[PDB]
Amino acid sequence: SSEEKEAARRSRRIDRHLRSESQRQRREIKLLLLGGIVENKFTFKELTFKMVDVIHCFEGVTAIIFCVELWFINTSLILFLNKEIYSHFTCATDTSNIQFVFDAVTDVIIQNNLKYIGLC
Amino acid sequence: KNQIRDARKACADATLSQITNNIDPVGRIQMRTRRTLRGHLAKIYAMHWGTDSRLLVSASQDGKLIIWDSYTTNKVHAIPLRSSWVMTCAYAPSGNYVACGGLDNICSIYNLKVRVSRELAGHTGYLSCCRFLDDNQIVTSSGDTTCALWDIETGQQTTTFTGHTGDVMSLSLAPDTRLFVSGACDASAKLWDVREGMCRQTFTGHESDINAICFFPNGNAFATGSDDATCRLFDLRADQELMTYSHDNIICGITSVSFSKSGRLLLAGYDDFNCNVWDALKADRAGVLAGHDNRVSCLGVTDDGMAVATGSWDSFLKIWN
Amino acid sequence: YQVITSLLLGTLIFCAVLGNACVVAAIALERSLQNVANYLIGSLAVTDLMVSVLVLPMAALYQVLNKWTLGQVTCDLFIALDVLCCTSSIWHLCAIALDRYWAITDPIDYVNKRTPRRAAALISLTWLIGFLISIPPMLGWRTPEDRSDPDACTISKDHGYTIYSTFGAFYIPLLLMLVLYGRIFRAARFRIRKEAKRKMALARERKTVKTLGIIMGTFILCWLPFFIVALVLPFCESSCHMPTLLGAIINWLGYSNSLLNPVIYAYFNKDFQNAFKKII
Amino acid sequence: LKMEANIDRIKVSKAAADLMAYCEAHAKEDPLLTPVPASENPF
Ligand SMILES: C/C=C\C/C=C\C/C=C/C/C=C/CCCC(=O)O[C@H](COC(=O)CCCCCCCCCCCCC)COP(=O)(O)O[C@H]1[C@H](O)[C@@H](O)[C@H](OP(=O)(O)O)[C@@H](O)[C@H]1O
Ligand SMILES: CC(C)CCC[C@@H](C)[C@H]1CC[C@H]2[C@@H]3CC=C4C[C@@H](O)CC[C@]4(C)[C@H]3CC[C@]12C
Ligand SMILES: CC(C)CCC[C@@H](C)[C@H]1CC[C@H]2[C@@H]3CC=C4C[C@@H](O)CC[C@]4(C)[C@H]3CC[C@]12C
Ligand SMILES: CC(C)CCC[C@@H](C)[C@H]1CC[C@H]2[C@@H]3CC=C4C[C@@H](O)CC[C@]4(C)[C@H]3CC[C@]12C
Ligand SMILES: CC(C)CCC[C@@H](C)[C@H]1CC[C@H]2[C@@H]3CC=C4C[C@@H](O)CC[C@]4(C)[C@H]3CC[C@]12C
Ligand SMILES: O=C1CC2(CCCC2)CC(=O)N1CCCCN1CCN(c2ncccn2)CC1
Repeated sequence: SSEEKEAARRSRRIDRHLRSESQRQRREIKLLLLGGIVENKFTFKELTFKMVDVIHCFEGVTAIIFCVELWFINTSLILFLNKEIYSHFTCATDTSNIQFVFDAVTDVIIQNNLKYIGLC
Repeated sequence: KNQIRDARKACADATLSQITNNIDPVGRIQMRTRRTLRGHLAKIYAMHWGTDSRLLVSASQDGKLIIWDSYTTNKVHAIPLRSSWVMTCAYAPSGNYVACGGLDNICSIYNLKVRVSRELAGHTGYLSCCRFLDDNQIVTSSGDTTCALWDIETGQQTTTFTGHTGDVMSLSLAPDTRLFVSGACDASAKLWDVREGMCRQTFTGHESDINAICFFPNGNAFATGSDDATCRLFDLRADQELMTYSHDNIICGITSVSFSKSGRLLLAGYDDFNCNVWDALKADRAGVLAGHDNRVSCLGVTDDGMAVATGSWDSFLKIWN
Repeated sequence: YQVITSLLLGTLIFCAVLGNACVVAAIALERSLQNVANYLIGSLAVTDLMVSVLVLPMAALYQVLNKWTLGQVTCDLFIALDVLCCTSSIWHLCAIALDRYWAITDPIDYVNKRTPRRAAALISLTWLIGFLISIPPMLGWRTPEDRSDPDACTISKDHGYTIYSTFGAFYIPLLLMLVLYGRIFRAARFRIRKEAKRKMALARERKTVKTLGIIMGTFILCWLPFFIVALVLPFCESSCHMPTLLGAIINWLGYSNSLLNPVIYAYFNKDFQNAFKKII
Repeated sequence: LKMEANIDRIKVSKAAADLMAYCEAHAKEDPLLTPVPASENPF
């Protein structure tokens, strides 16, 4: 049973690494620019954002950023002009674009918590 | 093409169902979850069995390719994956290699006895399925309507199997490892020989895209699952459809189909969070493997036929025996 | 007529020990019901189970026989147990409200720092505040064998212990819950407010007057009648005779919160109504 | 197209006979079909 104990120790360490990785994945907000695959990550005001630039591989996402040049029922749409929809005429001059994405994602979180309690 | 249309009715004589009217039913098969493999933090899209019928490998969306010892429920190895987008996994006949792949258009081979020993590039679409032909050759099927055999030594497409008009999403290698059959979006499945890139045969019976396929253990037949909420058992030698496995209570697509060791029982996974067992000779539901919280994505039968393992989107593998 | 009271009170103690046990079983036998929120609605169910199995059976013997037929020590443990279980139940209702509060107002806390450990800490504070009102004031101030034997199970009508217990078990918790559910209403009303749109406005600011009315009405219509009496009579000994009938209806109204809690917090939301169906 | 039609095809009767032959001959060694003892079950 010495070999069995060695294998059990191997299992224990892997489980600990996976637990750390899960702790780090729960606090990530996944968004998709839907206007090879590209990935970007950045933190803004203590909130990490994980955007992918490209139908069932993407299912557990928070919002779908979708730019317009002047599982969808359960995902909000941040409509940029270069379930509730949020629209903001783009303004590359300032960093308001990022502030909008933050204010929208923060409201999707608050409204999903006002439905679990059963108050909406 | 005129000859093809005529030959089918000419050789279609007595329905296989008519021939099987004499065979006695299998009764009722009740399978019970023996073990529960847990540790994936996200949806599991694929799982492959080792030829030893003991070790297996699973691929999930948390960039994780985990090797598990099914008997002792122990994580042997946890291999992190560059892409978090992963649709396929495999496990070499030898036991010294696994292979994954996904949205990234690269098939990533890992040497077991863990670091990427080779990356295979060239496909212009998501890898849907891959199967180790031997210790040195691999067959892959991609979302740009092209299948390919790869030499690992150099790292190039040796041949390229083209002709499908839709995204090839399922791939089955024959027991003799001489031929392979591919199922794609065009509701058609094509037989190909690895020797020459010449489509040996084409079968058109389904109504929707084909998501699963698996050879019969004899190697002369195959079964195909589609989004048409039906499965179909074709025959290589007969070059046509013989039986259809569909039930009205089922309207969702099939994600995975597998045969028993003798090929009598046809396990099939569905989107109703259930797995229906069918009589491959009688088109009769021999049982149900209910118990998965999310959709059953991939299903496997051990080489010795001892047990069947089901992976699912609920981040849990279930061994049933 | 001792038979009539026995089967009425008996059914109440059965429905409670069954309803509160079904709730905790569902949390354990389902993985869809395993979040920080339901760990607090399972702990409350467990506390009500303890109330329904330990305190309630021996309160019913005291009512049907009209006398304590057990030892003086038994009376002391059951007065202590009764206080402990009730106080923890009231503070569990106040912890669930404190968590709900920080979902609607602090989204960063909800995402970057909300752990199952939070549930553990909210439950630990509820039980620490229970063992402060029950077990310190008993051990230490105990008269030396100078009491009557029957009808002896009565909480002290001392003036210091009256304020200490009543304020630390109901009046301090009630005020906090009224402030917290008032702020949750304003926040919800704002977000909802900010012809078809006007229709689904009225029908979202009238399922947020119901839920909050149900919760507050259940908690106040049960406990307030009892804590008002428990606060006024100790100070007004002369000329405030309390009838038996009304004085017993109020005690059992207070106890009925243990039965009603699983219905208000558990038997109503969809996630439980679905899990019970899969199991049964 | 022409070479796919050129292949020779056996009548569904002999394919059925071969499919039955393979199924009955290997029936006894299928643990799933014939319920296997707990002494063999390795899980
Ligand atoms: C004059 C004009 C207007 C006024 C007139 C009329 C309108 C109303 C008046 C007063 C109403 C009183 C009570 C209403 C109850 C009622 O309508 O309940 C609804 C229907 O449920 C059932 O039918 C199922 C209920 C099952 C209960 C349990 C049954 C078993 C009990 C014994 C248990 C132990 C033995 C098994 C369900 O709830 P709901 O429609 O009331 O709305 C909400 C509820 O209030 C929220 O609390 C709940 O959140 P939670 O706090 O997590 O639970 C929400 O999810 C949601 O359910
Ligand atoms: C009366 C004693 C002795 C026996 C126990 C009776 C219990 C089980 C009964 C009495 C009154 C009942 C309640 C009366 C009305 C409602 C409102 C309805 O929308 C949901 C069920 C609910 C909330 C009932 C739940 C069960 C209940 C609490
Ligand atoms: C969990 C539910 C079913 C409650 C279980 C305990 C019930 C059945 C018990 C608790 C106290 C008990 C009572 C205690 C004392 C007496 C007096 C004597 O003349 C026997 C009947 C009677 C009146 C008992 C009836 C049954 C009773 C009410
Ligand atoms: C403890 C037992 C004996 C009595 C329980 C009484 C409960 C069920 C009663 C008392 C006060 C009542 C509330 C009083 C007012 C309102 C506002 C109205 O717009 C919706 C119903 C609602 C929210 C009632 C729901 C039922 C309620 C909470
Ligand atoms: C819906 C829920 C909250 C209803 C709860 C009803 C409760 C409060 C009722 C139902 C039966 C009632 C009891 C019935 C009979 C008696 C005997 C009497 O000499 C004193 C009061 C007493 C002991 C009652 C106390 C209150 C009581 C327990
Ligand atoms: O019927 C009995 C019998 C017991 C002995 C066994 C069990 C009960 C003795 C007994 O008192 N009564 C009558 C009930 C009085 C009210 N209950 C409710 C809880 N109360 C409280 N809780 C927290 C803070 C302050 N007070 C006071 C006690």
